[PDB]
Amino acid sequence: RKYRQDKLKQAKTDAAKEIDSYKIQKDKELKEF
Amino acid sequence: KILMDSTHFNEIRSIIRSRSVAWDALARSEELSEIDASTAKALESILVKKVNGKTLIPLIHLLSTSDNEDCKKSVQNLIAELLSSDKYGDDTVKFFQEDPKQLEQLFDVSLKGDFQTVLISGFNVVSLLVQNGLHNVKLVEKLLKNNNLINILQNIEQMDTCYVCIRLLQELAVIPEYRDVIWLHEKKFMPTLFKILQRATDHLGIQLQYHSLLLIWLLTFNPVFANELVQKYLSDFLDLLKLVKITIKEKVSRLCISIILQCCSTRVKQHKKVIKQLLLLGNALPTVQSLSERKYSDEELRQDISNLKEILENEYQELTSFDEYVAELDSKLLCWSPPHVDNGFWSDNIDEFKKDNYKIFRQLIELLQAKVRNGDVNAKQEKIIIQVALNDITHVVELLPESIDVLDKTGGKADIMELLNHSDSRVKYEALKATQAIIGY
Amino acid sequence: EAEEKAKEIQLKADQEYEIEKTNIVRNETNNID
Repeated sequence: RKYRQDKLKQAKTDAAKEIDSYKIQKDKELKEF
Repeated sequence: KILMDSTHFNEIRSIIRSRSVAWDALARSEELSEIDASTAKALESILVKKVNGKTLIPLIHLLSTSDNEDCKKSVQNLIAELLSSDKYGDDTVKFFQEDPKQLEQLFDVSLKGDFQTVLISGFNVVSLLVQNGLHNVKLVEKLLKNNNLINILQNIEQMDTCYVCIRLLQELAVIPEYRDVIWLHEKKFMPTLFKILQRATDHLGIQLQYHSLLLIWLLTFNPVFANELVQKYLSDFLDLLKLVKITIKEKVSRLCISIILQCCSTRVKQHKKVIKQLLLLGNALPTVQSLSERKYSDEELRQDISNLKEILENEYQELTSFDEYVAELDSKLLCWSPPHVDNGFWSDNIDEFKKDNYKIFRQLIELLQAKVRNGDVNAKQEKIIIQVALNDITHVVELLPESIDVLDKTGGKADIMELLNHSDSRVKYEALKATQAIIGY
Repeated sequence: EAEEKAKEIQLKADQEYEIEKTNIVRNETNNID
């Protein structure tokens, strides 16, 4: 349970950072249009 | 099954296996084909005691053809045993995922036929839907909408069926679409959850209560669902706190604490308002303080209790005695609160009571009139509320005498006179004291 | 199988934490737009 609990903190940070980059990529497409 | 390790699931499987019909007997009675009978016998040998594999379709066809209750129960028991078995069950789930017709047939079989057969088929469908590939929100919603599932959930006497249904809902709550389906089912059948919570606050029952609490927490994980359920039952938080205090199980207490925190979590809408309302009505701050003083073996439960106590203290820091009095007046419940017997509180709240054209005085007069109307019952709680209202009226007449005319216009004097003839000695004494404060010595 | 269930329950909490990370994407998306 502890091993998966530690992965929750990593998931809460890795996914959020990756999603933020995806949003920035979407902004680039809007700027190009 | 998905949760076949549970005692209720094992009992349901045993009940389903009790009504067993031989494949050869079904074939003789024209209820199945020779190939279908052979496939059913192979599946029975593999699971009930060789795996049917692709032959599971002939077994399902034979089960559909054999409309007899015993044959349906035997088929459901065989399906449940295959799902429990490691070698079997997974192949059926993969086939259902690859072929939606098989998944649709399994969903239709779920919550159908005999009660034991319906439970076994529902467990098999849940086990099949546990896999990501075979997961289907529509199938789960259709199974939940079935009358058999609703009857099992609402079966107070049949605690095993309710526990199995709650466990299945909690297991299905992992998938966000199935989580929304479970939230809709909870919105539809909140009465069963409320009854389970009340029974827990006041074994098979313990397991059912734990499963219901887990399902409630899973639903409240989504902020929208938690916000919707917050207004569904204002006393739900109080009932959960009472159940947590009564129950000594660490897991149940931790689940209740998590559910309570989710409702007051910042993710849910109106988190501050919900926390303030919970603290004012259900006395969340005192219960949390009592829980913090008590020692809990579980570390996670202790941390959750500490977080809840900190949240309650933060909410109560902004709140004051005036907010508690307003909440008590709105709820029309008064049990001789410390503010009623505090002279300083009455002195510092006299202006507030007379504020807004004596809105608080008018509310107190209306509450007293309602208690007088309810005085025929003369319940102990009703008598205490009437006495508290009479004391508040006497205080609001002694201080800020302008409110006396408003009370007389609103029939407060008539209500006091009627209460003076009440059978209860305490109510009569309170009415006499109010009359003395009005015009007496 | 009791230990595996606890790990699976903790694994579900990791997915919930990932869902919490996905919630932060909405806040980040509004800034890019």
